[PDB]
Amino acid sequence: GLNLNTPAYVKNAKLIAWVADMVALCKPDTVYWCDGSDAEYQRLCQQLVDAGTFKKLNEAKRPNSYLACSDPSDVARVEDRTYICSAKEENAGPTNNWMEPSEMRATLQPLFDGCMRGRTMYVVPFSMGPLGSPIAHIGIELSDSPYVAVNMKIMTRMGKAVFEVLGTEGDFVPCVHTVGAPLAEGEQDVTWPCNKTKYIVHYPETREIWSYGSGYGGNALLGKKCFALRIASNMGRDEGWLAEHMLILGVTNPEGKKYHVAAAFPSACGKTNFSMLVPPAGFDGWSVTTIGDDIAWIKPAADGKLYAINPEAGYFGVAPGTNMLTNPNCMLSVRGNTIFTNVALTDDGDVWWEGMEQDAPGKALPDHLIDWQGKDWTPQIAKETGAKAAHPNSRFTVAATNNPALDSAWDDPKGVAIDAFIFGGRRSTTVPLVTEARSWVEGVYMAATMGSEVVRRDPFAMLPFMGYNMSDYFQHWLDLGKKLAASGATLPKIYTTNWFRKGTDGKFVWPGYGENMRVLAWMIDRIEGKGQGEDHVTGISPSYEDLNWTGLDFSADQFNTVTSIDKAAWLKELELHAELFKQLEHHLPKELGETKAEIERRL
Ligand SMILES: [Mn+2]
Repeated sequence: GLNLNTPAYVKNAKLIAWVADMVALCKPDTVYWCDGSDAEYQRLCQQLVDAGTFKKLNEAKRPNSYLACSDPSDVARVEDRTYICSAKEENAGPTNNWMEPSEMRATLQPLFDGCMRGRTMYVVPFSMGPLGSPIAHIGIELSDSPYVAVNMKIMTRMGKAVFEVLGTEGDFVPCVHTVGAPLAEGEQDVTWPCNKTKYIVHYPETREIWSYGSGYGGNALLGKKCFALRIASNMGRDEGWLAEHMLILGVTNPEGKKYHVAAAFPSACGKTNFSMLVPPAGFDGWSVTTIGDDIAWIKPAADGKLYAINPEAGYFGVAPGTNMLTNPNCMLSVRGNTIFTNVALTDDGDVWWEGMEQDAPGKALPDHLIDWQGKDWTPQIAKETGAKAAHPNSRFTVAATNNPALDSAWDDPKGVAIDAFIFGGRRSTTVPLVTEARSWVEGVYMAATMGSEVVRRDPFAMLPFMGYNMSDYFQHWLDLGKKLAASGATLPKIYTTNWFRKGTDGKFVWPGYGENMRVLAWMIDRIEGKGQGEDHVTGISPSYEDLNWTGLDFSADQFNTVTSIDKAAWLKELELHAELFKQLEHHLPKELGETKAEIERRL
């Protein structure tokens, strides 16, 4: 313990032994255990400023906020370098990259050997989920990136409080991360260390996560995707719960009754926008509050209800496109205490990203910016070269509590009971504005066949994040629905939504954003037994008179444009579904084929 600079409050022999093994391998100059305190956060931020990784933003424009820009090779998750190394290839499935675990371990051994020379190893303890929640789990991330440490502080419950939960023998998800850039004696560092060679590896049987070469987002903040979705989905398959790529919101109606919805979108900002939706005119008595905007851990309880927690403590959101029109709650969240990554820098020390011009007088672009590559940027350079000031995948990192619409139960260890699931997508035709599934199986089918416009399929929005065979995951969901039904409780309703039906002129007809409240309210009306609708091939959809249009000029003709179901359109759709089910043929539940046949027979 002393050889690792181990704090006296760490009483977990298995943890210390593992850290010792990883220290012997990675050979850091020093070891620092993060306590998660505000003072530590401030010290690390100043160190990032001194290193040039952070620029501190103008305190008058964005208090206690920082801007980091990354190496152009290291700007996003690299799915081609992400591996599920289950013992058997079939347990990775056709949606994951696989390698024999022994071969990958022998591949990573020489990369991690001495990877942290000349650097500090940060021991980052964290809880995914409220501390001590029965739905929460602990991870430890070893990282040589102080950027990882400060972002993990915001994104997780991080620090010394974790060891109270862990105790002397509690288990944890072991995570090891290196930027893959050992420093020699006298060698000068760079502002964004990284390696052109990257590996993001998961060993499900042992819950291990190994990440080499990237300092960025989902590759390096190992709680968010690697733990919260890939490892956790395996744990949930074994222990009877779900780890989903879903926002969680609470919605209260004028009577005061509160419902909770979990929703998966294939979009970059769809969940964040929907999860912080501000009710438009005509809904003065409604409230929408955010439990989470990205990850949901959902555990059935004895009462036949599904209880979801958000396992994260902050938002790691895509910045471009965010403004007061599309997402004012998000804009308000990032007014301060935020870490921005790869957005642009203004001449007065503020940040900017494509889309903020919607809030500016005359919708005017700034005259000059420093773009995420450190290059001069002007509207003329953009207009003539297409250069973006902010990277398309640029991010804000901010505490959940900065969101003014944060739900008061966001940190409740019991979670919230899910009344409905929503599965979205982008479809110019075919898919109506909103459809309610007639049965659990038909809802799983909707989730399994989610697509975005050619139409790319993203079942459950989990295509990059499934921890095991996607088909077995389908079966997990079906088996869950059987158990819930057997409790006699009311099942969560399952909806499909599509904000992006196009007209004859090729333009979107549904205004979206806040107006999506009119669709969400129909779901609540349905849950309460007051909502009406007509039945069609794929499910039940509202008629024009079943939605509240107060405060929105939207005609029955426009409504028909975004809700019309065409026999020929869906005949083509099912052909696309068949191709998907061919890729996922292994262990594909028969209920999916039976559901497709029923849609065919009904057509
Ligand atoms: Mn996500």
